[PDB]
Amino acid sequence: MEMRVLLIAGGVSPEHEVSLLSAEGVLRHIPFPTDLAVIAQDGRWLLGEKALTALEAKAAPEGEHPFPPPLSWERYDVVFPLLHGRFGEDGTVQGFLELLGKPYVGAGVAASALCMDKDLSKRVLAQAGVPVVPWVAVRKGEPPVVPFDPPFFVKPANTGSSVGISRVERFQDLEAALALAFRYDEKAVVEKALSPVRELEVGVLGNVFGEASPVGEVRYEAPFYDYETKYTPGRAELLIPAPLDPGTQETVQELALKAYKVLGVRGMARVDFFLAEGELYLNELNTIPGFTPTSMYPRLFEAGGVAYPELLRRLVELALTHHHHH
Amino acid sequence: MEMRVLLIAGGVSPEHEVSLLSAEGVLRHIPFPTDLAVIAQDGRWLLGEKALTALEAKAAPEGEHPFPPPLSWERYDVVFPLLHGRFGEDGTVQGFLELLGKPYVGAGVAASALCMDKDLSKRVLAQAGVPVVPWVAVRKGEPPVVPFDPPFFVKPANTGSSVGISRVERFQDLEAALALAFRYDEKAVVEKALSPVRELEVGVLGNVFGEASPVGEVRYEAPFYDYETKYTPGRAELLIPAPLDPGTQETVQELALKAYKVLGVRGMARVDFFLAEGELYLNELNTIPGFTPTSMYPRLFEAGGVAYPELLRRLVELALTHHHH
Ligand SMILES: Nc1ncnc2c1ncn2[C@@H]1O[C@H](COP(=O)(O)OP(=O)(O)OP(=O)(O)O)[C@@H](O)[C@H]1O
Ligand SMILES: Nc1ncnc2c1ncn2[C@@H]1O[C@H](COP(=O)(O)OP(=O)(O)OP(=O)(O)O)[C@@H](O)[C@H]1O
Ligand SMILES: [Cs+]
Ligand SMILES: [Cs+]
Ligand SMILES: [Cs+]
Ligand SMILES: [Cs+]
Ligand SMILES: [Mg+2]
Ligand SMILES: [Mg+2]
Ligand SMILES: [Mg+2]
Ligand SMILES: [Mg+2]
Repeated sequence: MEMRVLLIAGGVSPEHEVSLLSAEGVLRHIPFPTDLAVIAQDGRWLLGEKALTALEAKAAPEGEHPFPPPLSWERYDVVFPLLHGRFGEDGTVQGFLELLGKPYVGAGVAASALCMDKDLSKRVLAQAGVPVVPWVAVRKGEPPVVPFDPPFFVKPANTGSSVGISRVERFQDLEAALALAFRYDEKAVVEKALSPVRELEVGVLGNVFGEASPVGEVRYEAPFYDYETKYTPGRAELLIPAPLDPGTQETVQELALKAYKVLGVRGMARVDFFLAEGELYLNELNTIPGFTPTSMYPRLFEAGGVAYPELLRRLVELALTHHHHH
Repeated sequence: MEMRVLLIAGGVSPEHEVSLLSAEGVLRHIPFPTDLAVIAQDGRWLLGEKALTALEAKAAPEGEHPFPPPLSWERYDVVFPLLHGRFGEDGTVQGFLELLGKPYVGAGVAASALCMDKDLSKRVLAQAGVPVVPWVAVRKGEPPVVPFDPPFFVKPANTGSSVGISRVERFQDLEAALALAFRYDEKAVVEKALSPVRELEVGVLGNVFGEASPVGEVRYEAPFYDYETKYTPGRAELLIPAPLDPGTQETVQELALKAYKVLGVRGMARVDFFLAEGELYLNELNTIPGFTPTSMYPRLFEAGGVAYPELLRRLVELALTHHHH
């Protein structure tokens, strides 16, 4: 096999360990020769055996090479940026790879930045006619103006793995929840809490003609789908396909493929939905979904007849068929 | 306090020559020690004296160092990216500076990529309640669907300096206008042409919560505010403050700062407006406006009491206020 892929995992985001968990899942199944590069939590890079060493530790606090790393970029045909969250999924790493001229897996700069921002993405989706949960954006220092009644969900505008997210019951608790989210981002969203709710997720694969995976449902007993529930094995109940009627599942896939085109995503995406009182709401769209043992995106496509190595192979091919079209 | 600025100009976008003119304006008024780095049209970088030599030539087709350049970044305290257009104003260069850790003038990755897309910005601004011109997006290869009557304006979605823009009077001319636009971007926008139209411009300075300049109005005798009109001296008149009705100036400034806040722009932006039949429309936000001799952003704030050196001082200063957060 002549194809050579550079996998980049880790990062300075709070999802650093999740990224390393995703690297292990991709390295186990990718059918091409693949080297790993790890971004440590201090921003410095680890290469070669030191990157594989940090992968066994499932955490990399300190690195060796400051950015830009002395990496032989001409060795690799495709770069796989497996960096969840800030400085990896928000367009920053994508912009660096665009200047290197390398083909890379996943969405481009604008689509990565647009989808990581829980406020700007909802504005675009609401403008295209996609149903979303009522919300408002709160900037740091600016007092909150919430035109709907609690319960709320307070999130950092650019977050992942449910980090910094709080379920708020009384308006008294809003200022403390906003202060937690402001630890992770200068901007936060306050969303109306759907109670009760079912959580549905669909994977999308493709550049121009994206195709949807079967609809899956996630169930749990924690207050919400939080960090511990997402990544502790066995804590989350992953139901594929979702025990819904076919009509709702078809509508979920229709909405996912539409949001995929509206937001300009290419490569891949996991689209999360809320089902409450028969009404569908698009929650978010993740351009670099997790590939951890408890993650949903790889399982969603295996049920659809696309095995784990076939999914990763099509991700790498899509990065090349997009690059050739300039 | 020590302050050494690295100025980056040139670039691979069609506005390459315009960027070098902006660098000459910035270097003539910036109050800090400032080195120049030139990105040639081939993507390779020119450093030091070769960057100054290419500045005198007003064009740099070929460069020396492939990306990333062997630049001594540690020598500089703020990076001033002055690259108009794609690969400079659209978040790509900003992402490299973020990973670099050096503070930089202007909008971040998200705000740059959003303002540089004439379709994405209009989607966000229309949802936020900002009035915008009726528009539609066309992808290269897809057949267009323009649900409104001509005249149109056809634009590359990522264009600047009126490059690739056509005024379309007949439907039989749409195909040629799209083929022209698709030379510069894989996505194009088709907008309902306002005729007649007055053009208003207002500058913003600040991080997210901006400070608005006086409103200025551009006059010209060309068919539209095209490339030759934008950069040939004397072809464009700037009337400050714009001859506007009571409260109309305030409304323009309110919309400018509102779009600035929604999109979360940092540093600066020039916000362009259309005035047609008493109605206001938001045209675009340019995060890296021109600093060329005929550009309006320094003149808008000069009329507001912020001189050219003070304007550049606050821009460098705002880059550190965000970085120190
Ligand atoms: N409006 C809401 N109503 C009910 N529950 C919500 C709402 N918003 C968020 N939640 C709960 O909080 C969890 C996290 O929400 P969200 O998907 O925004 O977090 P995230 O970190 O972006 O997720 P991911 O890890 O997929 O990126 C959801 O799985 C859901 O269970
Ligand atoms: N919808 C419209 N109706 C009427 N005139 C228009 C319209 N769109 C563009 N124009 C004319 O074309 C010119 C350029 O439009 P636009 O500002 O979109 O180009 P640009 O390349 O973004 O300009 P800049 O150099 O400010 O970036 C405008 O100044 C205006 O004169
Ligand atoms: Cs996201
Ligand atoms: Cs809203
Ligand atoms: Cs713009
Ligand atoms: Cs539209
Ligand atoms: Mg998410
Ligand atoms: Mg989620
Ligand atoms: Mg512009
Ligand atoms: Mg303009």
